[PDB]
Amino acid sequence: IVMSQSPSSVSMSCKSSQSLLYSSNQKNYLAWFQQKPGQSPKLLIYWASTRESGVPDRFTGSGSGTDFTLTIYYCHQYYSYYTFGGGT
Amino acid sequence: IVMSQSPSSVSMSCKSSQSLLYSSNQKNYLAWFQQKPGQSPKLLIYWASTRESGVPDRFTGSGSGTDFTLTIYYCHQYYSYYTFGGGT
Amino acid sequence: AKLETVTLGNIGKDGKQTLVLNPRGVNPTNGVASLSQAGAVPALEKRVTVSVSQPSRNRKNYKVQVKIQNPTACTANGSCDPSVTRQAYADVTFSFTQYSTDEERAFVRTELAALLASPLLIDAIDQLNPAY
Amino acid sequence: AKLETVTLGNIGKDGKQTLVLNPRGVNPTNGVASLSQAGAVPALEKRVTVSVSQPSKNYKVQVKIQNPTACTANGSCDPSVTRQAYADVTFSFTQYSTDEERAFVRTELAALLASPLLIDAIDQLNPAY
Amino acid sequence: AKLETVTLGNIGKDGKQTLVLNPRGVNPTNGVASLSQAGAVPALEKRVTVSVSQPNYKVQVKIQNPTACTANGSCDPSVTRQAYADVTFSFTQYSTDEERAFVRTELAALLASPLLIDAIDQLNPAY
Amino acid sequence: AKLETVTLGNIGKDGKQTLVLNPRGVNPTNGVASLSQAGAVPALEKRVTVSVSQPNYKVQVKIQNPTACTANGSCDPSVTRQAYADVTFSFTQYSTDEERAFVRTELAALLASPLLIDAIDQLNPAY
Amino acid sequence: AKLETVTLGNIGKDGKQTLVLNPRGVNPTNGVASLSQAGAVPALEKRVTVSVSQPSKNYKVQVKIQNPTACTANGSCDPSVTRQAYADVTFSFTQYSTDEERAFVRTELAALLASPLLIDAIDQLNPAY
Amino acid sequence: AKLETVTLGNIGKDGKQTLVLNPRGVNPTNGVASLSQAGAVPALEKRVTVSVSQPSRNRKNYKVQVKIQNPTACTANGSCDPSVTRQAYADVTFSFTQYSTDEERAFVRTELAALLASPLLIDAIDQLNPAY
Amino acid sequence: KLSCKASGYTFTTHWMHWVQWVGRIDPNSGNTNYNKATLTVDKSSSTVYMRLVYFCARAYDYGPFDYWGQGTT
Amino acid sequence: KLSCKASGYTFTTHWMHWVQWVGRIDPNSGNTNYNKATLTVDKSSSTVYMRLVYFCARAYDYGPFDYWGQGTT
Repeated sequence: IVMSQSPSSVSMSCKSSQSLLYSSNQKNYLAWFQQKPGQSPKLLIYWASTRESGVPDRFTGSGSGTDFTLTIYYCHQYYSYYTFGGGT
Repeated sequence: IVMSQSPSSVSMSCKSSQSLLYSSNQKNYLAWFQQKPGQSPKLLIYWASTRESGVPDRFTGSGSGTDFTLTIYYCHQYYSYYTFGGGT
Repeated sequence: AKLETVTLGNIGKDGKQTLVLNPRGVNPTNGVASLSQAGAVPALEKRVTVSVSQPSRNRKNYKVQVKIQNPTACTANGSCDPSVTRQAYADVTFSFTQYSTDEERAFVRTELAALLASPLLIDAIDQLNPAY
Repeated sequence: AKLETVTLGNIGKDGKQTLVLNPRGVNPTNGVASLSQAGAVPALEKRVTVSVSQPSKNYKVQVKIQNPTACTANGSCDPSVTRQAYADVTFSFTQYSTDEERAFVRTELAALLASPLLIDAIDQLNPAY
Repeated sequence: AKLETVTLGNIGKDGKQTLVLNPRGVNPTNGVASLSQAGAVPALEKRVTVSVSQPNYKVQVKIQNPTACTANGSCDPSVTRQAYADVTFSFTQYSTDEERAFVRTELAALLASPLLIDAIDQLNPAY
Repeated sequence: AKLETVTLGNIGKDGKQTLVLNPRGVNPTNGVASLSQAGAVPALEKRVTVSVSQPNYKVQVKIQNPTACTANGSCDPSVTRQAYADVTFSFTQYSTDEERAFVRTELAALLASPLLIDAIDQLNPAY
Repeated sequence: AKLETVTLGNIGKDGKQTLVLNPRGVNPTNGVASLSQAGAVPALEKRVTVSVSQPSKNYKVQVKIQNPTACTANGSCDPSVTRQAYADVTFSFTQYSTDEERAFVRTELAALLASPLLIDAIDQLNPAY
Repeated sequence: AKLETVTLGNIGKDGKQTLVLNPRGVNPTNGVASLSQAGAVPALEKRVTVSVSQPSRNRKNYKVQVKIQNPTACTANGSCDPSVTRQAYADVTFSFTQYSTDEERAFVRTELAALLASPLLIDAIDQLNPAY
Repeated sequence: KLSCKASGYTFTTHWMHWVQWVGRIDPNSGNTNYNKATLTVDKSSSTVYMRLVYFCARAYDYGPFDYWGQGTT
Repeated sequence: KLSCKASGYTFTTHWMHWVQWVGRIDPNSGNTNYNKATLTVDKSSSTVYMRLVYFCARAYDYGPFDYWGQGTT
């Protein structure tokens, strides 16, 4: 499947092709990344809501299947295809 | 033993020297191969009838001992001598 | 409901883990639906079993039972195939009167599911420290 | 850890219910630590009990919860108890078990209690077919 | 077959309401499959049981619909009354499929005839 | 009501054949109304009996279809075997018309569902 | 897997015979799943039963088939049964067995049942000398 | 027939396998013909045994019995020669009345040989999932 | 021939991933999944080899990419 | 010195074959069958060495050649 998101121009939004709820629970399979242009990408949010420890509380992500957003940067699925999304 | 088949000129036919039924069942020991001139040979049919998974259904092979054919390419025995047969 | 593959996400100590359970059919002798993980060597498989018991002449009380079992494998010295060393069990039993509404049963289920994530339970199960 | 107030959130079928549990000490005869509802009469309260054991074979962890349904008494001023809703959990671990295995078992059970299979076989009592 | 959710439709006195049954497991002791509704309290709930026997072959179906009031004294609702139906077929070991299908389809057509909707609904004995 | 000729249609395994019943008088001793086919010898003939009781109210319906061979020795045909069905409803004296119509229409809809056409025709026990 | 219709092909000595088996449910007292002939009276039908077991030592798999010979009755209209032809298969595997070993055993048995030795010691009952 | 080497082709899970069985002679004490695979260490050999029993005064019924046994070897830790860890058995028993024709026996044999290849049996034997 | 050495956890778990997504391997049974470039594993040194900026990351079977290795250019 | 590395299955089975038929080896007991060119086996790396287009294939004792390796020229 293909993953698309908003252009380089706060609240970002990433949208996948088909649904992303693969679990019997209500858990999505999206991850958010950021990188300084001279460093490796850093995991920000996994399960689309968990806010991995070690990140400031300002990064709050939310969203159901096919409609995800990040409030105040790559969007990546990690279940089947492991494809990223080009964006600022 | 020696294995021969039809010239480079559909239904091909490969013929061995002696019989090829070596099993107590009614199973032959012939295999069919094909290769693109820049790739490794690919197994098409084994036991002369099984049509290995991953090949189109158009390749239907049949034949009893010493008389084998392939309908719409090397013929190879894989029991004792592992010798091939020159042909198109 | 119908037995289907059950995919559980956000599990494990760190919360970054998945467990896919494939159905194995309902046993007609005792009415126990079984779920198992996809593997060979049937002695090295995760197992989950759920069952519901109607009130008979002796019980007269609904009972829901859930059992999970996780074996661990270790290739011992001088041995070729892996064996089973330790077993980890967990047994859950619910009891509901015939006049129990849906709200009570849902409340009990969600209360248990939320208790199993409080710091008291994670400390008493992960580290085995008694509640003191 | 320590017996503090446990404020469970998002309880119930609708997903918006809270339960506040206060400590009630530890029984010195069997070591069971108790938790009870916040503002309920001691005869109409929701109870939770946990206790761990030690070998003398395997470590046994047991959690018991109990929920009575207090109907408003027709004549009397003291509402009685009509029904009880029980739920029991029993973990069992070998003395050589690591922390990851036990945490995996606990989180697996917590995730199972939210799958459609269990929410259908517990809320509506329909066995899996 | 295998127990699955069963959704009867068009049933009722007027033919509008529908009823959905949910399987509830075969009883191992006597092999009595069970089906029950989904909604109400487990003690106030319509249920259906079918049990094919083995040797003469016996097929027995039971249905009961309990109706509950709310007693003034108590908050809990109690079973005021319930209505039963007990259908039991009996076949010989030499009977064919066409003979057994005739009985079931004939019985299922009598219950939709004016003879039996005036002898069960209005309770008029046939004379 | 009053006994009249009853013409069930669409019955059968395939749903094409039809069956016509003819009234044969209420038995005075127990008030069991009777209906029977028209064609065959009186001893080789499908018959239906319905008897509404009075006090709990009981409605009981019986149907039997006898199948006959021609024995080699004799010219007369004998009853080789027959298949029975015994439907019995039971209602309370306080039951309304809408409760009794629900049971009859629910039972008449179970017999046309895959649960019971695979447990009577092919005799597969439900599990 | 699932109890569906099993259409066996190329049965018989001549190699051109078909048998169609319909499911007949699972016995809830011992878990044996049954299969029976398509259009046969329940007293003159070919039966097949399979069932697997679980340790409580080894996993036991058992397959039983049964074939009656229904002679046309001389006087009566109901053909009776004269003879029965039984065949029983019993697999036994350790709980540590892989899938390849069990598949190898099954395919080895299926290939043996077609060798000249067995087709001569089963069709004509000549012991191997 | 006569005991000869039996070569079985198209066996195994994938269908690409052969098994050559050499004769080992007929036991005169109980009339059991034995076939074995060519190897050393007689405890690590595949075995196949067939036997037919005539109707005696007690049985009065023909019986054909086929047994196959496959042991597996594993070189354990701190050991030099391989041992046997697991055993895999399969027991087949036929029963035929004295008046059973050839057609019935051939039908039974071929029916069993075709059942052992249906998806139901491959799922119930390879994966041990009960037929549900 | 690009190498990635993992230290700080048991190497047998945690499928190793490569991103410019390229591929993945499992240090148990050596299962591979590709998107010209092959991968091998070394048990003793706990190193992942990439035969031909390339990043090296590890994750569970269905989990997120936790830690990312540095590039090689 | 031509090498052939097998990955994706247990190396102990599956006699390894070489075709321009040339020869075969068994990764258990090192049995060889030749048609000037010798073969050796390496247990640790699961590699077959061919001492002197050459193809590398694997098959059972009496089965067909399933997978063919690439040539070396």
